[PDB]
Amino acid sequence: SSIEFARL
Amino acid sequence: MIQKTPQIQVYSRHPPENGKPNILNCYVTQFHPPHIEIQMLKNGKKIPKVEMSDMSFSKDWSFYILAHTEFTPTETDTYACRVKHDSMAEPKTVYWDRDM
Amino acid sequence: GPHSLRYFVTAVSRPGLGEPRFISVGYVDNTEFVRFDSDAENPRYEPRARWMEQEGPEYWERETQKAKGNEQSFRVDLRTLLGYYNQSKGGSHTIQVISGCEVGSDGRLLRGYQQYAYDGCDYIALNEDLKTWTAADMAALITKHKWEQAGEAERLRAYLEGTCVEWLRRYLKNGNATLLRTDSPKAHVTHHSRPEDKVTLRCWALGFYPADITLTWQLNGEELIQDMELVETRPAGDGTFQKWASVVVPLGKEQYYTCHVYHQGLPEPLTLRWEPPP
Repeated sequence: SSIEFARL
Repeated sequence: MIQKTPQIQVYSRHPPENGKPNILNCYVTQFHPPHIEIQMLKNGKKIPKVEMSDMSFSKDWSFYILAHTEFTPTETDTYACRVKHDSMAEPKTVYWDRDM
Repeated sequence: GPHSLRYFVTAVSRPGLGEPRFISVGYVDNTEFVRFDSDAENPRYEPRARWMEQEGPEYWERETQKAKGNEQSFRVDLRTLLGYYNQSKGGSHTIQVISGCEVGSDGRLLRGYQQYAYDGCDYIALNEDLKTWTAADMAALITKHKWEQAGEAERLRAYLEGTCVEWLRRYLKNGNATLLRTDSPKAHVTHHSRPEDKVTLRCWALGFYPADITLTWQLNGEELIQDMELVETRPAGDGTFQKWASVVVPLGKEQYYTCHVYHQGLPEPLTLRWEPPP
């Protein structure tokens, strides 16, 4: 399962 | 921005034999940006039915994709793959060489 | 041996053409098993490998919403980067990410990844220690400082050592049989003319899987790695791969050369020579 990405 | 020039290979799925249906491939790799235009040509004229695989990218970030079409080679018919991409001024045409 | 679970994600802005094109691809041992492409009326994660259909409709609903969530974040990120780099809203830009983990044969984490790229150039990446960040330029430093303050590195380390590994184990045991698939190459040598008193011998390896393979030419037992041409390994389009290596030799000396094919599917390396049809 993928991870929820944080914002740049 | 930064751009990578596509590398191109044109070849058949099966050993080419005159008269026997086969599949011609145009493997395009190492390009960036992802937008790219690919056409396959028969004796200089665009081939209508050309399928495209989904696009993917590799560890170095460059994209790759495979275009293919059905075809029945003959001793005299010429095939090529033409690619248009922002990294190049003009479109690049690579001809199919039976021995490669 | 060592296995991996990685997601390759891409967001491409299309000013004046519509919303950004967002794509997320999941791999297990370099084999695509799931894909989400925003270019659909109702985009959702789809299985790309048979053994994945073993998951329940709950898994896909969850993964799909998570991808839709990342699509939004990337949409915002694209705008943010236009600011960081002082770029116009009329051009197309790309954000790419490789996120994942690699484990040993014992099932434990060997190394985790979390690297970004903007327009094909490294932007920011989490170091092997999984605690510090490497920024590629001034823009990336702004991101680095935000993530350092929010403890992003800690959040990823938890995902990498926990969730990522745990799911990889689950996947590996569900597709193990398929992932271990092996297709031996079939090889043969072709003969081609050359200007004057030379000829080309080309050694073909066809229908093999996985793509990893090595082809060599030897002259009386010694490997010839100098003037030997070879093409990058390429897909046949049916799941298997192709490759060839050639050498130019003197006319009449074809029997002094031998081709060698090394592939994990073979019981032992293949040895071939030019065979003039008797």
